[PDB]
Amino acid sequence: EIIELIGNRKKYGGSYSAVSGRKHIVVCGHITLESVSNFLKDFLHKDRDDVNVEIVFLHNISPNLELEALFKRHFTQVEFYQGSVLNPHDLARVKIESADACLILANKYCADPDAEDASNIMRVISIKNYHPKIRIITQMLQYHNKAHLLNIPSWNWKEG
Amino acid sequence: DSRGQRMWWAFLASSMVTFFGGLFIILLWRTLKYLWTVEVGWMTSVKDWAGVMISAQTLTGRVLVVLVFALSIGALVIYFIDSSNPIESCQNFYKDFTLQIDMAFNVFFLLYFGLRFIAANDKLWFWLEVNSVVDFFTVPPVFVSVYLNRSWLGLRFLRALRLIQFSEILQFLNILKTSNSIKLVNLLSIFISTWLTAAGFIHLVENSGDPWENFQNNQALTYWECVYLLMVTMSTVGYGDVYAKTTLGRLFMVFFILGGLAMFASYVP
Amino acid sequence: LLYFGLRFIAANDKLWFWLEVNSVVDFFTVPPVFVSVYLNRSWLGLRFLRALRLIQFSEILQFLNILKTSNSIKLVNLLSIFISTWLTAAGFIHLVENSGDPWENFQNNQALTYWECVYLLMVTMSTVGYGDVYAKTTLGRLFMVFFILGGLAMFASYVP
Ligand SMILES: CC(C)CCC[C@@H](C)[C@H]1CC[C@H]2[C@@H]3CC=C4C[C@@H](OC(=O)CCC(=O)O)CC[C@]4(C)[C@H]3CC[C@]12C
Ligand SMILES: CC(C)CCC[C@@H](C)[C@H]1CC[C@H]2[C@@H]3CC=C4C[C@@H](OC(=O)CCC(=O)O)CC[C@]4(C)[C@H]3CC[C@]12C
Ligand SMILES: CC(C)CCC[C@@H](C)[C@H]1CC[C@H]2[C@@H]3CC=C4C[C@@H](OC(=O)CCC(=O)O)CC[C@]4(C)[C@H]3CC[C@]12C
Ligand SMILES: CC(C)CCC[C@@H](C)[C@H]1CC[C@H]2[C@@H]3CC=C4C[C@@H](OC(=O)CCC(=O)O)CC[C@]4(C)[C@H]3CC[C@]12C
Ligand SMILES: CC(C)CCC[C@@H](C)[C@H]1CC[C@H]2[C@@H]3CC=C4C[C@@H](OC(=O)CCC(=O)O)CC[C@]4(C)[C@H]3CC[C@]12C
Ligand SMILES: CC(C)CCC[C@@H](C)[C@H]1CC[C@H]2[C@@H]3CC=C4C[C@@H](OC(=O)CCC(=O)O)CC[C@]4(C)[C@H]3CC[C@]12C
Ligand SMILES: CC(C)CCC[C@@H](C)[C@H]1CC[C@H]2[C@@H]3CC=C4C[C@@H](OC(=O)CCC(=O)O)CC[C@]4(C)[C@H]3CC[C@]12C
Ligand SMILES: CC(C)CCC[C@@H](C)[C@H]1CC[C@H]2[C@@H]3CC=C4C[C@@H](OC(=O)CCC(=O)O)CC[C@]4(C)[C@H]3CC[C@]12C
Ligand SMILES: CC(C)CCC[C@@H](C)[C@H]1CC[C@H]2[C@@H]3CC=C4C[C@@H](OC(=O)CCC(=O)O)CC[C@]4(C)[C@H]3CC[C@]12C
Ligand SMILES: Nc1ccc(Oc2c(F)c(F)c(C(F)(F)F)c(F)c2F)c(O)c1
Ligand SMILES: Nc1ccc(Oc2c(F)c(F)c(C(F)(F)F)c(F)c2F)c(O)c1
Ligand SMILES: [K+]
Ligand SMILES: [Mg+2]
Repeated sequence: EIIELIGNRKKYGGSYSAVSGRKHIVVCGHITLESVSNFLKDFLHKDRDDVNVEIVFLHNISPNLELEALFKRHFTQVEFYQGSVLNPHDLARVKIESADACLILANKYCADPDAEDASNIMRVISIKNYHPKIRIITQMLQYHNKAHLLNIPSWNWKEG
Repeated sequence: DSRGQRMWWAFLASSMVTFFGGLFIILLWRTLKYLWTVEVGWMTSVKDWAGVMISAQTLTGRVLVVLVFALSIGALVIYFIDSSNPIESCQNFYKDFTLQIDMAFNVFFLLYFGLRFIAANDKLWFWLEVNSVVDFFTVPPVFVSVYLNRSWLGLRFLRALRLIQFSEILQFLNILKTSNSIKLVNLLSIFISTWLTAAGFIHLVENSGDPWENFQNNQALTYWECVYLLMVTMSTVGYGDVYAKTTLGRLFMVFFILGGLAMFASYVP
Repeated sequence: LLYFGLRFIAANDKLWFWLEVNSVVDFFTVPPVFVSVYLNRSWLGLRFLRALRLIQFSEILQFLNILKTSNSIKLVNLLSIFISTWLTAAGFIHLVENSGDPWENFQNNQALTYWECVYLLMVTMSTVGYGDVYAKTTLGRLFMVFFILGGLAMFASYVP
C-alpha cells in the first residue's frame, strides 16, 4: 500500500515552451491511436510545402504503450500534455494565447450523436471564453446542432 | 602514483564535482537572469538537429542508436572481466588492451551525453535524470584513473543501469510496435538491470570492507556468489550458506528487502 | 522404440513431431541403454528424464474415455505436471551434486541421495529454506538459480 501510494504521479504534467519564429497548434477531443495516426499521416505528408508547425495534443486520459510508441516515433515534432480543455489552468499550460489554431476531433462512431455535439459545443465555448480571438476548426455530427455555433458571441465565420 | 596510500577518495570526488558543481551552474544561471529581468535562431536549428540525430529519423541517426545498443553491452562485459581484479590496483594505459578499449567506449558515451543535453527542454530536470546520473558516476573516473596511472573498482556496477534504454531505442528503431511486446521488454530490462546493479553493490561493499573499521571486515566473495545471494534474498528462500557480514552490507540488505521483494513478487508472474 | 515408430508414422509434420517433449525424452533415454549393453558398462546419465512420461497420463485417460468432464481433466493435468517436473528437477540435482564439476576433475562432489534431493527441492519450492541441505557445486547453484524463477510461481499458482 505504501509502495502504491508513493509514485502516484502524472508523468505528462508540465507546460509548453514557445519557440520564436515557429507556429504551433493545439489538438483536443477524441484522441485515440487510429485517429492520431491518420491525422499525423495526413498532416505531415511530403506533398505539402515545407512546414515547421508543432502539434500539441491535450487529453485527460494518459496514453497507452503503443500510442506512446507512436509519439516516440514522432519525437521531435509532436508533444503530449495531460489535462482538460475545460480548465483555464490547462489552457494556459498549453500556451493557447499564441496558438495558430485549435482542432477538435469528433467520435463519428458514437452511440448518441447529440451528447458528442453537446460536448464539442462546451469545448468550443470554453476555448472562446479563455481567448476570444483564436481560430477553431471542429467536426459536427448533426446539422441542427451546427446552428448553435452561430450564436456564440465570438464565433466569426468570415474569419477562418 | 602513490603505492602505499589508498587513492579511492580521488575517484569518488571527481564524480561528485561534476554532478553537484555542474548543478549549481544551472541554478546560478537561472537566478542571475532573474535579477537581470529585475525565422528561427541558429540555436534552435542546432537543437532540432540534435533532436533529429537522437531520434532514429535519419540514416545517420539509425547507426548512432545501434552503436549505443552495442557499446552499452560492451562496457558492461568489461566490468564483468575486471571484477576479479583486486579492489584498488595499479595499471598503465600504454600496455593493456583493457583501459584502452574502455577509453573508446567512454569517449563515445561523453559525446552521446552532449547530444542529449542539447536536445533537452529543461536542463535542470534533464540533469536530474537517471541516465545523466549514471553517466556522471561512470565517465569521469576513467579519465581520472588514466591521469593517476591507478584504478579503483568504484561505482562501476552502475553500468548495468544502461539496460533500461533498450526498450526506448527499440521503439525509436520502429522494431517494437505492440503493447504486449513493449510491456514484456520493459519488465525484463528493469528486472535484470536492477538485479545486476544490486549484486554489484553487494560485491563492492563486501569485498572492500568498512572504512571506519580500517578495512578489516573484508569477506572474500565473487560476483557470481553475490548474484546467487541476491537471487536467494529476492526469492524469500533464504539459506544460511552465504549472507552479508559487514555493517554497510547489512544496512543495504535491510533497505533492499523493502523493495526488491515486492518487485519480484509482482514482475515474475 | 517400437511405440516411437508408430507415433512417427502417424505424425502430420515430421519436423514439429521431432521437436516435441516426448520425442526429446525418448531420444535422450533410449539409445544409452543400447550403448551400455554394447560397452558392458553403464553410466547414470540423463535417466531422470523418465519422469517426464507422466505428462501423457491425462491424454491416454481421455483416449480411454475415462475423463469426460472438465474439473477432472484440469485436476489430472495439474497433478501430472506438478509431480513430473518435481521429480525431474530432483533427478537433475541428484546427478549434478553426486557427480563433481567437469572443469574440476570431479573433486568437489557431495554425497546426496535421491530422497534428500526431493526433500531439498520441496523445501526450496515452498520458499521455506531451512539451509540444512543445499547445493554446493557451480552447476547445482546455477540450476537452483534458474529453477527458483519458475518453480516458485508454479507452486504458488498450482497448489491453491
Ligand atoms: C552518496 C555520497 C554522498 C557518498 C557518501 C559517502 C560517505 C557516506 C562515506 C564516504 C567516505 C567515508 C569516510 C571514509 C573514512 C572515514 C574515516 C574513519 O576514521 C578512521 O580513521 C578509520 C579508522 C578508525 O576508526 O580509527 C571514520 C569514518 C570515515 C569518516 C568515513 C565516513 C563515511 C564516509 C564519509
Ligand atoms: C546516506 C547513505 C548513502 C550512506 C550512509 C552511510 C552511513 C551508514 C555511515 C556514514 C558515516 C558512518 C559513521 C562514520 C564513523 C563512525 C565511527 C565509528 O567509531 C569509530 O571510529 C571509533 C569508535 C568505535 O570503534 O566504535 C563507528 C561507526 C560510525 C558511527 C559510522 C557508522 C556508519 C555511518 C553513519
Ligand atoms: C543474471 C544472468 C544473466 C546470469 C549472470 C551471470 C554472471 C554472474 C556472470 C556472467 C559473466 C561472468 C564473469 C565472466 C568472467 C570472469 C573472470 C574470471 O576471472 C578470470 O577469467 C581471470 C582469472 C581470475 O581472476 O580468476 C572470474 C569470474 C568472472 C568475473 C565471471 C563472474 C560471473 C559473471 C559476471
Ligand atoms: C547462460 C548464462 C546464465 C551464463 C551461464 C554461464 C555462467 C553462469 C558461468 C560462466 C563462468 C562461470 C564461473 C566460472 C568459475 C567460477 C569460480 C568458482 O569458484 C571457485 O574457485 C570454485 C568454487 C567451488 O567449486 O565451490 C565460483 C563460480 C564461478 C564464478 C562460475 C560462476 C558461473 C559462471 C559465471
Ligand atoms: C539508516 C541510517 C541512519 C544508518 C543506520 C546505522 C548507522 C547510524 C550506524 C551508526 C553506528 C553503527 C553501529 C556501530 C557499531 C556496531 C557494532 C557492530 O558489532 C560487531 O560485532 C561488528 C560487526 C561488523 O560490523 O563487522 C555491529 C554493528 C553496529 C551496531 C553498527 C550498526 C550501524 C550503525 C548504528
Ligand atoms: C545440451 C545438454 C543436454 C548437454 C550439454 C553438455 C555440455 C554442457 C557439457 C558436455 C561436455 C562438457 C565438457 C567436457 C570436458 C571439458 C574439459 C574440462 O577441462 C578441464 O577440466 C581443464 C581445465 C583447465 O585446466 O583449464 C573443462 C570442462 C569441459 C569443457 C566440459 C564443459 C561442459 C560440457 C561442454
Ligand atoms: C549455458 C548452460 C546450459 C551451461 C553453462 C555451463 C558453464 C557454466 C560452464 C561450461 C564450460 C565451463 C568452463 C570450462 C572450463 C573452464 C576452465 C577452468 O580452468 C581451470 O580449471 C583453472 C581454475 C580452476 O582450477 O578452477 C575454469 C572453469 C572454466 C572457465 C569453466 C567455467 C564454467 C563453464 C563456462
Ligand atoms: C508412500 C510413499 C510416499 C513412501 C515413500 C517413502 C520414502 C520417501 C522413504 C521410505 C524409506 C526411506 C529410506 C530409509 C533409510 C534410508 C537410509 C539413509 O542413510 C542413512 O545412513 C540414514 C541415517 C539416518 O537415519 O540419519 C538414506 C535415506 C534412506 C535410503 C531413506 C530414503 C527415503 C525412503 C526410501
Ligand atoms: C512418492 C513421492 C511423492 C515422494 C517420495 C519420492 C522419492 C523421494 C522416493 C520414491 C521411491 C524411493 C526409492 C525406492 C527404493 C529405493 C531403493 C533402496 O535400496 C535399498 O534398500 C538399498 C540401496 C543400497 O544398497 O544403497 C534405497 C532407497 C530408494 C532409492 C528410494 C529413495 C527414495 C525414493 C526415490
Ligand atoms: N573500497 C572502498 C572505499 C571506501 C568505501 O566507502 C564508501 C562508503 F562508506 C559509503 F557509505 C558509500 C555509499 F555512499 F555508497 F554508501 C560508498 F560508495 C563508499 F565507497 C567503500 O565502500 C569501499
Ligand atoms: N559424471 C558426469 C560427467 C560429465 C558431466 O558433465 C555435464 C555438464 F558439465 C553439464 F553442464 C551438463 C548439463 F548440460 F546438463 F548442464 C551435463 F548433463 C553433464 F553431464 C556431469 O555433469 C557428470
Ligand atoms: K529461510
Ligand atoms: Mg519539441
